[PDB]
Amino acid sequence: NLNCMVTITTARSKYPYHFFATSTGDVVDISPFYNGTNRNASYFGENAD
Amino acid sequence: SSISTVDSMIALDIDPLENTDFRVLELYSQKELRSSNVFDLEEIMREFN
Ligand SMILES: *[C@@H]1O[C@H](CO)[C@@H](O[C@@H]2O[C@H](CO)[C@@H](O[C@@H]3O[C@H](CO)[C@@H](O)[C@H](O)[C@@H]3O)[C@H](O)[C@H]2NC(C)=O)[C@H](O)[C@H]1NC(C)=O
Ligand SMILES: *[C@@H]1O[C@H](CO)[C@@H](O[C@@H]2O[C@H](CO)[C@@H](O)[C@H](O)[C@H]2NC(C)=O)[C@H](O)[C@H]1NC(C)=O
Repeated sequence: NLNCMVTITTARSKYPYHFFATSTGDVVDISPFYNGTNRNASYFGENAD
Repeated sequence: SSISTVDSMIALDIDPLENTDFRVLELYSQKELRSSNVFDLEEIMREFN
């Protein structure tokens, strides 16, 4: 049985905003404000591919 | 002239209370307060992730 889902949760990040954390424990090492042209001023450490 | 003058001024010189700039004393820094716990929630959630 195959079921696809779309969960919409809330994630929180603290200053310096170098990682956020959804309510389900998805710790992501990406700055919530990294727009792809400001890597020098915002962290990004997850998989590049 | 050459005559002595009676010194009859009872001195009452009360030195004023000097100002004190109270420090904001810091006993345990934030690092120590975060390291005082055996179980760190962030590390546990990162391990689960
Ligand atoms: C991605 O986000 C970065 C910041 O993390 C953006 O860079 C910043 O973009 C703003 C908006 O254009 C720039 O402000 C502009 O500055 C000049 C004065 O120098 C003025 O002419 C404009 O009115 C405007 O306010 C800002 O300088 C720039 N850099 C920094 C370091 O904040 C970037 O634009 C974002 N990219 C995208 C594609 O959204
Ligand atoms: C990338 O960011 C770093 C710090 O996040 C910037 O380094 C600063 O550069 C300014 C201007 O040269 C210095 O006054 C600061 O002392 C530097 N800070 C640090 C922590 O090194 C760097 O300039 C940024 N690169 C850009 C915007 O191209």
